[PDB]
Amino acid sequence: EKHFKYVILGGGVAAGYAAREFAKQGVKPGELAIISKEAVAPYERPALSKGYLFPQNAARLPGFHVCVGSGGERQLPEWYSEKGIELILSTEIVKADLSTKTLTSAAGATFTYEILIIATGSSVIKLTDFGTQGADSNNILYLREIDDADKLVAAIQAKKGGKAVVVGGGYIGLELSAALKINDFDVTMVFPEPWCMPRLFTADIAAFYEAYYTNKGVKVLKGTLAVGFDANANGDVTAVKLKDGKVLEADIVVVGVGGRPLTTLFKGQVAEEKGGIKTDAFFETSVPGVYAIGDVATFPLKMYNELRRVEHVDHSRKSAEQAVKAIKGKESGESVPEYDYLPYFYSRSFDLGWQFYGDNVGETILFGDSDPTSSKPKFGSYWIKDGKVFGAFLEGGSPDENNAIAKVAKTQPPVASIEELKKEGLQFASK
Ligand SMILES: Cc1cc2nc3c(=O)[nH]c(=O)nc-3n(C[C@H](O)[C@H](O)[C@H](O)COP(=O)(O)OP(=O)(O)OC[C@H]3O[C@@H](n4cnc5c(N)ncnc54)[C@H](O)[C@@H]3O)c2cc1C
Repeated sequence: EKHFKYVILGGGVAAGYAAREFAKQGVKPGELAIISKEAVAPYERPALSKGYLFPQNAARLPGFHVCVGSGGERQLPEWYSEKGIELILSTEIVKADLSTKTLTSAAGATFTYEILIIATGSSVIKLTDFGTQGADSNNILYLREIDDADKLVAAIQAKKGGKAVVVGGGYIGLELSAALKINDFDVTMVFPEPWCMPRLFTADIAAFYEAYYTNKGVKVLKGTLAVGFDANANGDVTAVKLKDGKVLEADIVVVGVGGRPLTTLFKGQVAEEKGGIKTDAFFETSVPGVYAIGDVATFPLKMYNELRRVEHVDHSRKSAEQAVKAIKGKESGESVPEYDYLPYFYSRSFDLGWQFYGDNVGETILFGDSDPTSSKPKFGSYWIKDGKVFGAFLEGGSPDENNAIAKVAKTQPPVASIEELKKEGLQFASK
């Protein structure tokens, strides 16, 4: 049995950023441990569906370790060991007892703590949840962690020049379809929803991506459902069957149908809210000395006066800093300001790149040029509720223009006339 004053459970983005805050706050050797089921030090996860999948000049570790993704310094495994921070890799915790402050691994090793920081992220929803026949076939892959990314890279080489089907229509389904196309695959996207990224995109925003992807050679089958998979004598996938009877040939199948907060170890031990571990404005759970950050946390989103849960890389870096600041502040009888996060998400595929700030609530106003054949497309959208701008999206914006739409989402400016807003468009944020 090993004991540490602070234990971080998980080794992803929030864990790496929490360790950086711990080092900045002064942490003595032997105080902090990080237990991860992955075999590598914390890395910037968004790179896994972007640069990691490039056919040439691909991003590889140690290059994209935290905190380079936000302009910070790189944390190789040596960064942890030189500071006396024990990085405990390839160790999966299968039991957590908050009353006895004990975590147990699959091989039976036990770890105790004084402060626990839950940073377990999300697990992928598999097609087994829907009872999809043949979902267990080989070459049917998911993409969450670097292990999956290495498997995907290897399968891309083995089946290069063949047919790929991506199941899912969110930003992951779009990013993986783009990745398979640039790796010389014949790619089809199947998703039951009427348009891609239906949780954020409107039909107007999605129409641009659908037409852009079609020009790139991708077949976007919206309003389509994969009901089964054919496999050969070897067990490898050979086809994806759809609800309508149509069959698509497939050498590889990549799935991106979402995830769920990885809160299993603590069910019944902590208060929950909307699928996440409920926390206050400092990320502390219903259990004193237990904190929850990143994807797992359902926290007060101060500017919206509601409890919210997000799958954002900015939130994962920021909530980690906030939780450590609160823990270290408490040691000196000090308090820290309440977490004031502005929702921010971004995606990348082909030569495109969009940014989203705020809340996608109310009615939307599309501005700019949404022609997918244009050499430099630049369009966006504003979300208006109660006569104020709540959300802002922009594809093809510059650093100045992205800061302008982030400024608009933060200040929630009044829209006196939507006729004037439709006249100014992006200039409304830029002025
Ligand atoms: C492929 C991909 C692309 C993305 N692209 C974007 C993007 O463009 N923009 C954006 O804003 N966000 C993006 N995201 C989301 C963003 O990366 C996440 O929100 C962020 O990584 C979550 O931080 P986290 O610390 O909460 O979780 P994670 O980064 O997932 O870390 C959780 C860690 O806990 C570990 N763990 C879990 N359970 C256990 C256990 N029992 N024992 C030990 N270790 C355990 C996991 O192995 C992992 O290391 C992307 C995510 C993925 C998967």
